[PDB]
Amino acid sequence: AIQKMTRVRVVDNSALGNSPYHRAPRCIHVYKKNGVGKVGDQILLAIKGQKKKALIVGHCMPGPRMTPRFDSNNVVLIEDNGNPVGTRIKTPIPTSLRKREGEYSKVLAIAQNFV
Amino acid sequence: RFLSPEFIPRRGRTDPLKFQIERKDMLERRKVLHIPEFYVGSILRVTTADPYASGKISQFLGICIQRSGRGLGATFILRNVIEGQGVEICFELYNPRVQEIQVVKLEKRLDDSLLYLRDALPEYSTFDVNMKPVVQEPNQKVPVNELKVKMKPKPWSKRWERPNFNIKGIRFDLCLTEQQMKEAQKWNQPWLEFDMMREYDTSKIEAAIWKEIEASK
Amino acid sequence: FKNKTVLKKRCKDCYLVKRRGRWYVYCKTHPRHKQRQ
Amino acid sequence: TVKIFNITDNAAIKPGTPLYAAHFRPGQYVDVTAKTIGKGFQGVMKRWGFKGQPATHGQTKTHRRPGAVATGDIGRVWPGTKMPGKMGNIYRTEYGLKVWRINTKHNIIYVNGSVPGHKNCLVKVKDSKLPAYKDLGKNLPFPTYFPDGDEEELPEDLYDENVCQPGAPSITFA
Amino acid sequence: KFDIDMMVSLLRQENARDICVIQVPPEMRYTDYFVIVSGTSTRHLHAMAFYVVKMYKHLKCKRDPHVKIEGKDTDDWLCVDFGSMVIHLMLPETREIYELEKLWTLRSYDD
Amino acid sequence: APWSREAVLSLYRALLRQGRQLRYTDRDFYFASIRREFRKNQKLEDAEARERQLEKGLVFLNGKLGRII
Amino acid sequence: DYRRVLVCGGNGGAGASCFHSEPRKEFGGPDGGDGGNGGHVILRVDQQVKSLSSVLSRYQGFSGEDGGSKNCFGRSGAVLYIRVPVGTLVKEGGRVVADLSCVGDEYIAALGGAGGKGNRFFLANNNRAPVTCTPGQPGQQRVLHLEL
RNA sequence: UCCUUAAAUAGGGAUGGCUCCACGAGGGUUCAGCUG
RNA sequence: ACCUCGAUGUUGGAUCAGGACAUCCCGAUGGUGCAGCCGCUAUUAAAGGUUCGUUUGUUCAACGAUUAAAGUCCUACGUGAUCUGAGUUCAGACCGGAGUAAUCCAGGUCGGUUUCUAUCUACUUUAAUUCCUCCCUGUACGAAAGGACAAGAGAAAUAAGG
Ligand SMILES: [Mg+2]
Ligand SMILES: [Mg+2]
Ligand SMILES: [Mg+2]
Ligand SMILES: [Mg+2]
Ligand SMILES: [Mg+2]
Ligand SMILES: [Mg+2]
Ligand SMILES: [Mg+2]
Ligand SMILES: [Mg+2]
Ligand SMILES: [Mg+2]
Ligand SMILES: [Mg+2]
Ligand SMILES: [Mg+2]
Ligand SMILES: [Mg+2]
Ligand SMILES: [Mg+2]
Ligand SMILES: [Mg+2]
Ligand SMILES: [Mg+2]
Ligand SMILES: [Mg+2]
Ligand SMILES: [Mg+2]
Ligand SMILES: [Zn+2]
Repeated sequence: AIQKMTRVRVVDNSALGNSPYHRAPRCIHVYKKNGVGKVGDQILLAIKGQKKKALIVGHCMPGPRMTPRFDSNNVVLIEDNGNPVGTRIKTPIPTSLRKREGEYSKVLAIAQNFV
Repeated sequence: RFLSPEFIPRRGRTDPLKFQIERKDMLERRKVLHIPEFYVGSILRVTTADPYASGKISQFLGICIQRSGRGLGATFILRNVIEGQGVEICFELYNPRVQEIQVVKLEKRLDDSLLYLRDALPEYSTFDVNMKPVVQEPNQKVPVNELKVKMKPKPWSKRWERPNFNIKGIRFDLCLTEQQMKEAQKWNQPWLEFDMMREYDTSKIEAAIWKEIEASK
Repeated sequence: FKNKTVLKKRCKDCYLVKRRGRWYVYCKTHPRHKQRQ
Repeated sequence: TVKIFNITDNAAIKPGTPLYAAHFRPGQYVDVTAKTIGKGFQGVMKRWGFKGQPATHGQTKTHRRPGAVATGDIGRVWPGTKMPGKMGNIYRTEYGLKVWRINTKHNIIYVNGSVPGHKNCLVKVKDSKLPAYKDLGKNLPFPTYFPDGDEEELPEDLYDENVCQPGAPSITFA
Repeated sequence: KFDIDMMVSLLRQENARDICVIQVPPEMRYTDYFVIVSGTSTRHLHAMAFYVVKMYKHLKCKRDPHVKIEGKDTDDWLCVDFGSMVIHLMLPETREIYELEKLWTLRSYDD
Repeated sequence: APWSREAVLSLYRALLRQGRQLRYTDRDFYFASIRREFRKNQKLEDAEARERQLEKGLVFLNGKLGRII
Repeated sequence: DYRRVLVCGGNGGAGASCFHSEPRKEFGGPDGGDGGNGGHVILRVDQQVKSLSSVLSRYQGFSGEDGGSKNCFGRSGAVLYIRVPVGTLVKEGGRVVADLSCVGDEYIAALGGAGGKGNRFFLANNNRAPVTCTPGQPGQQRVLHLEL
């Protein structure tokens, strides 16, 4: 569950995600009627003093059985259109993303590992 | 004789017929899927069919950090780190879509719950994905791994040092001061091991369950 | 329709009819002329 | 417990006749009514999900209390105002629960989801009244299921089509 | 049936400027075929994606659930995920900047 | 610099051979991709990157991690 | 292919001139809120719009509301966006304001007047009971020549 | 007008005039952490 | 200046809201300078709903991000025997100003006690909504751009009840 103000880890190849900054990326908005983001939900993110959309691809909060619970709240940066900003995702990405409603094919294509 | 935990019911007012029915279903599924004996701390590889794909199997290897639930809903959550990312999965034992459960390394740990591995060093959760299964002698008590893990800095998911957790597998002397340990002792509750009415005697229940299992065989 | 306190026929085909209790200016040719009292 | 069921004369059954779980069938939809779990006198926060008041920042002796109960003008409290009081222990009905399976040996009905009331409480079970399930009684035993009829001794377990029966080979989404 | 043969036939019929196919091994829990195709422009991409989707819809597999079309709002990359195959339509610059080929052939042996 | 002088050339030969029976993909694009991979990089690496490059090329040849059809 | 339209930027709201009084401070001082700025007007390009046939009449930008009591400011007028085809030349009476070509290319065609100041704006240690009520400045209004 | 925030009615900076060493249950602002 | 000066500060906020409709969204319609989508306008509709943050004591406002929408109001500017006291208001002190001074100030600032055990009335268990995706269907319409109705399925989310 990623809400507003959660510090999230950008698991992505993008320069924004991988560049140092005095402030850790924070969720600014959860694109969901209840501001609670799960895997597959989009969120605004304050990176490097910039507003950027991103996709949740894993979180510490337990989910339904058979699905992975990660040690960190992992997020992937995406453009407003939806193209992922980075070109590679290193850490494992849950396979449950595939059947969820919404566009995830680009993220799955960029993903290296699945869990 | 290892009676899998899920068969033993938690005490309550629920009717025994419900447990008989649930055990019937559990055993009748076990006839199809071989649920091996394993304990919290043993390394397991679980193969499960993915509905997201089209009849394709997924394998996850990790250390069983908790055995929870009773009856048909019983689960075990097992942990690992993949590319430096700690991942835990809670697997339902009797889910029709777990194709296989392999006990790669059958062993017991000092604690019945290894949830503190989240706060332990990542090395203690890392397990080779392709590790080969070790072999235990047919007649042999399950090994008890007396490993005491080293913890990462004090801010932890839970106050593991507190007595109510009763953790024996953590090297507290390394991370916590004697003052901190003494402070944690303020929650000791020594009477809690001596209140005889709190103890749950399951000898008769286990005997009846064993009779049921043997009859099913 | 347009609500008017005084109804005025605009073209030749605007006709007054009292329907459901009130007056209306209907018009086949120019439905823009539709008025309701 | 004795519960009254409204029926058409077509379905009258002689008093004294037993009824069995197989009176229902898998895939049917059912309504289950029972007394909910009695929680006794419960405050407004638990009974009605009121937000209560903040824990700190000065609040004195008001954390779980109802706020204003009405406006100043009416000079009374409207009937039906949400106030602390007894919660639960009232009859509630869950509608449209699917019957997933029937154990004829022990007369067990497996009803989808949750049912009101505690374990070992008597629930009144009837064919669902929802419009979507208005005329699904064609294939159900109309008056009731009569084992004495012995038209076909039912299996020990009747399953709905989609249920992953235990003992079947592990499902593969091929 | 609706298979990779039908996919490639339709794509060549509409004359995709470039086609590539990857046989995804079973142990990878995504799909069976990874089709990557380039196109002239966003209009061309949309046209061919709509065409192949209509063909899938009308051909067969009524019991098989319908299929999304992802990337409509973006102009340089669309993608359609079928039951056992996934097609990634894009432009040459998007393809060369994302190098999906190396990703999906060299799973852990690229940058 | 590489594992062996002929290893890379034999690898390229094997890739082209395996493309000979290429069926579904665009043969010309496949050849262009191989040429790019083996020309834009394999001129002036250091001695250490050669081992990694030839290893990844060999894995691609094997195709157990996904093959081009 | 050629069109003349009239725009009218929003007029700022007018400030208020009130005075506050409450049970233990009868002379609570100036209590007039500022008026809200008028709404800007903007021309924007759309690939969907083919020509200037779907044009209209005086595009009136919304006016900011007036200041209220309790120092309540007035809501600034909402921004009105006009839409035009790609590749539209916008001119004033000879002067060329913008050649709008790109999708979504947008230009401010008429600013909105600054809102008036309420009497509390003029409160100071020197001026303890201002009554001055500055009206909202008007917004730029002009005719636009549109040609593709 | 600049920095600080995604957003900054807040904060910081572009005899007299300055210089705050240290101190402060003083009054503001802030990083990080911590937390019902 | 008509009631209340023989213990009722006030503003905001919290809690809980009752109501009006002059409707912000959702519903049904007429017209259009509505081809379609879209708007604009008007009739009808009050069952339901009507966000979270930064500055500021703020109501407002600006700004950021959303939303189907972030409606206008009344209710002792609803509601302190339910809460809070940040502005303002009492005794302290500065800055600026007036004053010979004492003192004062519609100004700026730092600080500053919020009692009540309920007698009576009243009251304390009275058929969901929206959005998105998909099908229809990139079909109608349209030169194109663009893009529907109506009907149906699936997902969520919220609300209510368990
Ligand atoms: Mg910034
Ligand atoms: Mg925690
Ligand atoms: Mg609370
Ligand atoms: Mg308290
Ligand atoms: Mg602040
Ligand atoms: Mg001192
Ligand atoms: Mg008089
Ligand atoms: Mg009196
Ligand atoms: Mg009305
Ligand atoms: Mg009034
Ligand atoms: Mg105060
Ligand atoms: Mg004073
Ligand atoms: Mg003052
Ligand atoms: Mg003060
Ligand atoms: Mg103090
Ligand atoms: Mg009080
Ligand atoms: Mg009381
Ligand atoms: Zn007429």
